[PDB]
Amino acid sequence: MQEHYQPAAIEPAAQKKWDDARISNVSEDASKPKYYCLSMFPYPSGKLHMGHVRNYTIGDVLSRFKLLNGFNVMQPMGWDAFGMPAENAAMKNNVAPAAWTYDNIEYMKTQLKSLGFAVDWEREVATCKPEYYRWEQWLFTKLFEKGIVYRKNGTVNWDPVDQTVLANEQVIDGRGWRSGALIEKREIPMYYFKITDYAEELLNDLDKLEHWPEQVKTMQRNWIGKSRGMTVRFAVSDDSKQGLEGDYAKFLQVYTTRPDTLMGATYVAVAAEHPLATAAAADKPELQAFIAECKAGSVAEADMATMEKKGVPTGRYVVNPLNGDKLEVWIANYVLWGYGDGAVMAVPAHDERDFEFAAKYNLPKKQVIAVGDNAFDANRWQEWYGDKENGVLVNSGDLDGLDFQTAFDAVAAKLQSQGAGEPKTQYRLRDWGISRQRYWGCPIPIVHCEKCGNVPVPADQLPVVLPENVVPDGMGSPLAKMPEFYETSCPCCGGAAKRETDTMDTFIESSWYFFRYMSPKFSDGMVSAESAKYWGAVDQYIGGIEHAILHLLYARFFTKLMRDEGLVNVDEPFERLLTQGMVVCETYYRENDKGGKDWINPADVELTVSAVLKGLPVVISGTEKMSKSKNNGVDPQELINAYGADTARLFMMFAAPPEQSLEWSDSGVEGAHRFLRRLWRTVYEYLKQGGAVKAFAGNQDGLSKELKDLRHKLHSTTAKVSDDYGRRQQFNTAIAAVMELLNQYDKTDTGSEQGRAVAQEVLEAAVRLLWPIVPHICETLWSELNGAKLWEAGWPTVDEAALVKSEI
Ligand SMILES: [Mg+2]
Ligand SMILES: [Zn+2]
Repeated sequence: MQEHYQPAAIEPAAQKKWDDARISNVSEDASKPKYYCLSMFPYPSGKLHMGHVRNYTIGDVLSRFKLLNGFNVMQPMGWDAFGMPAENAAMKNNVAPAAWTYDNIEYMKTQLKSLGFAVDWEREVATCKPEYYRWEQWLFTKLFEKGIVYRKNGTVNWDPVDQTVLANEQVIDGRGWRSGALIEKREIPMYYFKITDYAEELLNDLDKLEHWPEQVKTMQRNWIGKSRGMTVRFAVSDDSKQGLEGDYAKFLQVYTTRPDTLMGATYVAVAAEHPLATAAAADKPELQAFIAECKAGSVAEADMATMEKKGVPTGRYVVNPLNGDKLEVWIANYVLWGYGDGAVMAVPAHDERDFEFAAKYNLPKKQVIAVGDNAFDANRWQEWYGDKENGVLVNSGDLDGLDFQTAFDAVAAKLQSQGAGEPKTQYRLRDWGISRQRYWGCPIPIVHCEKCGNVPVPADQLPVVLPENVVPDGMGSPLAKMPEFYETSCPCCGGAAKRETDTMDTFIESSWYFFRYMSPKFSDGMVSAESAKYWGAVDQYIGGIEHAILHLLYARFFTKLMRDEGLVNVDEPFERLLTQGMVVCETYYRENDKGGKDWINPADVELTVSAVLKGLPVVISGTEKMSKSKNNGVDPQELINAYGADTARLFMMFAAPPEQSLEWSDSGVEGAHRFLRRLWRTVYEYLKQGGAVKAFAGNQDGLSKELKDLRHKLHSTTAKVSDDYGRRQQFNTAIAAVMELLNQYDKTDTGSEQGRAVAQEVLEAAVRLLWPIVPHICETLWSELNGAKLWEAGWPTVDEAALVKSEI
């Protein structure tokens, strides 16, 4: 054993030992309890970033911990390979997206290997290989013939200068983000998952996920947005019927979740596209401009609530079916066509959005709910105005004194008796649009035939292979310009036909990859029956916050679809969720000769407090998430090159709890490294003073007080570490506990025969308690202390007798 810790001299050997023993290559072995620990697989962008290293170290700790506790652990790794960055890199570097992607996979796989993650690499998948995406094409065709996938016209944002479609997040003030050209609203046929057929199941089955964070479930519930409400029809006044036809000339239909407040409605609001808006706008240019602006907006969903609410009166009136009030119709930008009837009633006194709308336009506010003796102020919103539980009806004639549910049913009865309304359930959930006008994604397995229509590709002819000899040029998406790809024959009649050229939303690949890991070479289905039955559901899922709502929702949807096809037996894919925190770092800049700032990467400055560009000073600025926005990313490879993998893993687990933001710290990295030196020196000094002995075990009566206190600390530490790994998932406090154990060890005389046995017991436990965090140095130190295989000695046991104190 060398005297000094040299991670370059031990980390390759340790990795080769694990690979040779194949501890991470797992099969469907019913002789051992399974554990499926899954970390969100990476986009092969070119090289790991610090977020990757944090995510997969957290996954590795949990995996290695459960391995030491006797579990058959599958910890798989793969590549979420489709998407825009490969296209972007192709347009910049004149290379093919596939070539760029596979070179990135090869480099990043090496980096992951160098960190010593206990990964079953025989289960590696790459979603851009046809051996993978053929199976989501297969699922598509099966759902398409059932109508769960369907074709329908939808509206997209066309950038005529870049010749491509943009999401609302890539549209700024109505113009494309990169071009600055005004976008054009185009209606084109696209494909959709009928996810709304599964809304009730996707909402109710959340109750099964006892170990999910409550706010993640809450966000799933809000996104599905089930409401139980009331359809209410407002007769159109005789003076307001010009230009209307059909049912729109008889009544205005709305949906409301507060029909108990129908006596307090003071006006109604319709979408820009509602026929009442069209008819009223016919001879009013101000309404035509307002309708045109609503149609031209590109507000993303995540920003819909923060959009300023605006309306225009129409001079058209409708009649409240309960009290006969004539109410004016307004056109408003927050009423969306397609959401229910595209029309709502407004009760400003008891709905805060209506309150602020009415207060802006000085529309009337009518109180119809009372909560105790609380004063109602028509000029100031109070939280109790919206209270649905403790309120009682007022100013409602026949309905006064009723609570929410009784007034709900009485209004239901009144309306139904008049033919003017009925109860109704609605969902905010929209169907899932999967068509993308992009090249580097999974082809959609549809052929368009003028005689046969939209025809699914037969299972025998899957995959529809995406050609990889393609370099996108930025003058439109390549597939629509490649007749050698889209020109084909109809699989139903043999006549001339054309393949669909749109590709699939890349969320599809990540909605089932965790099943594919169970049998990644299986050629007869998405996943083999034996492997799905054994592995079941993911026991632990570790990932980030970005896109989590949709990804979780989509993966739960796909599970229910795959279960209904007889491919899996679980209703839910993920039993536990750990969302890791972002990694943040300081930023640095120098001012421009053009009134702006040039952002400097931390690897290109030296800190004297103050900074200098590698030699004039730079400005040290604020701390924020590492990104290319302000060029403050720290390269994990330089951290590995300078200190080794264990230092990297230890710093990330020590610096903050996994869900907390982790602040980059040079001194913290160095502190992590010095601790590894300490751990190395402690074992080396123990073994230089007499060589290893048998670890103390059994009855400790007759041990000195100081050695009993060390064994108390020892088995108290083991209990704490076990609860931190297995229950709290708080690895930083577990590292500190082992540090406190080593401190007590340092202050304890262990030179006696019983002392050496306790010391051996202390060090044998500590190296095993830390093996999930820093396995290379711990594997190396364990073999100097004990001849058994560490993974067969297993997780350290708590000696409860070491914790019982001597009575008085
Ligand atoms: Mg349960
Ligand atoms: Zn045909």
